[PDB]
Amino acid sequence: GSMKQLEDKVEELLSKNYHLENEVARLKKLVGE
Amino acid sequence: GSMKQLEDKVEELLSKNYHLENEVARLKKLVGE
Repeated sequence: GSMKQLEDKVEELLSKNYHLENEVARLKKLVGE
Repeated sequence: GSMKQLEDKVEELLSKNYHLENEVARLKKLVGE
């Protein structure tokens, strides 16, 4: 298999930026108080 | 073609989380002063 790895890979980075975007939102409060 | 789209897709989200991680670093200064 090969395309299956891509499908699992894109979902992984989808998860990366998803959780990472949550991090930006956490600093938002650290800036806002 | 199909796998070519995946290759361009993963690089896109790679770019997404890359630039997004740069955003977290910008708020770091907004928290640090």
